[PDB]
Amino acid sequence: MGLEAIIRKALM
Amino acid sequence: MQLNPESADLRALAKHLYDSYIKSFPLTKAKARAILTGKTTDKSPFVIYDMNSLMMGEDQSKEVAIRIFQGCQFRSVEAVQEITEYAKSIPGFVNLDLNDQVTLLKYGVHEIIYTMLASLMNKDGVLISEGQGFMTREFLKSLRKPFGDFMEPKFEFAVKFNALELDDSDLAIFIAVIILSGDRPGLLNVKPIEDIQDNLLQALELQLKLNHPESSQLFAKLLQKMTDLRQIVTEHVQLLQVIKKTET
Ligand SMILES: *c1cc(F)c(C(=O)NCc2ccc(F)cc2COCCOC)cc1C(=O)Nc1ccc(C(F)(F)F)cc1C
Repeated sequence: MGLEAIIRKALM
Repeated sequence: MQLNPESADLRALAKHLYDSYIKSFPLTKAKARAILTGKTTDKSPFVIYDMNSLMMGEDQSKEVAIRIFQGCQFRSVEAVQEITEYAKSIPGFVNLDLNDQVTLLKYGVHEIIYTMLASLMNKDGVLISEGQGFMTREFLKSLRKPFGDFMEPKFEFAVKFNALELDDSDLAIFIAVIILSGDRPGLLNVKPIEDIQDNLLQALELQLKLNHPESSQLFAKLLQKMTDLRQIVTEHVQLLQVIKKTET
């Protein structure tokens, strides 16, 4: 949740 | 074993993850080992070994145990970012279903954080602030419950792992093998993940054979570690919620 947020942003 | 087209392509893939890895994690295991072992021209880290050395070290929360955990938290966020960045340079990964890319990194970052920490650890403690500081194992242990115990399983794992003497060339492909684990819960297209992992596992075996003449079954024992790391990250995840329930 806090994790998926940051991971999708980094993938961007 | 023969040096042939397939072997030379496993070597190019190893080299491509190595460069990509040196990009994403500035503080490499090599410069981490020169700093721990004193063999560097670089600045000497400041040792936090008691409450007094921590004060000068800092040179908001009132509680030094909380404040350290917060610092640990932020680096983790940055680490999750660096691991994702690395993952983008693993041939095949950006092409996978976006949701699957997310489950992989979701369920993998904690295993990769344990691995990268070992690189920054000796028996005395862990490098902090990009090598600018060093915090002793026994002082981190000296923090009140439940913080005193947070890093100890990291040190336990790091003590036996570092004994394998893996370098950056090995570690890059170790980490790529972890990220493409076809057993992470809720993975929409497994068969494609396992295809990248099979290529990565050949790249790993060739690497370790060429790089470790005295460790005949080191490939087998890196797989045992990737197993070790499943229960470790569970134990970390489950105490990491204890702190969410008991610390405001
Ligand atoms: C230190 C404290 C800490 F609380 C964590 C941690 O794992 N927090 C959870 C977290 C972290 C980052 C993030 F984006 C989301 C979340 C929430 O996730 C839920 C958990 O369930 C799956 C971690 C540490 C720690 O490991 N600190 C750290 C990591 C890596 C390095 C590096 F130097 F090796 F790169 C250094 C440190 C200090």
